Amino acid sequence: MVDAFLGTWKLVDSKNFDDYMKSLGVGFATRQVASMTKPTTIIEKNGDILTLKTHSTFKNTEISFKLGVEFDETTADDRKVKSIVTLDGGKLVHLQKWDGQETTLVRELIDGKLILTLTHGTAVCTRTYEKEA
Ligand SMILES: CC(C)Cc1ccc([C@@H](C)C(=O)O)cc1
Repeated sequence: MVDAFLGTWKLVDSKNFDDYMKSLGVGFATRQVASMTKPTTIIEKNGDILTLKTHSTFKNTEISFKLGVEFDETTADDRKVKSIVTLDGGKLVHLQKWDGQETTLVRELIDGKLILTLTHGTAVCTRTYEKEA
């Protein structure tokens, strides 16, 4: 159930993140900073409002949203996007759209770990998170 996403998650593995960021036009200097920290993601809920916080040395971000209701978002890399978060079976799907393109940030729980798959065209990144106690 949706509740299994709630809590505090720490990055423990990454594949293809530099490649995903390059695919979004993030410059090398910014990619180096973004890749050299293990971020923390906090997923919270109050009524039908979900909040996702990312804490890192690169940027702190916070978004709030209702499932299935489009919202304006300014991403960590300063893209102004049109976003929506949905639940597709066990997948919490964050879609970002801008300028005729899109990216998805998909979260799934596998063996108690939070797997974040970031897709932008042929660039696919896997970020693996573990729950903090
Ligand atoms: C283009 C990038 C900078 C957008 C971005 C993707 C993933 C994260 C968090 C979840 C992360 O896993 O580091 C933060 C920002």
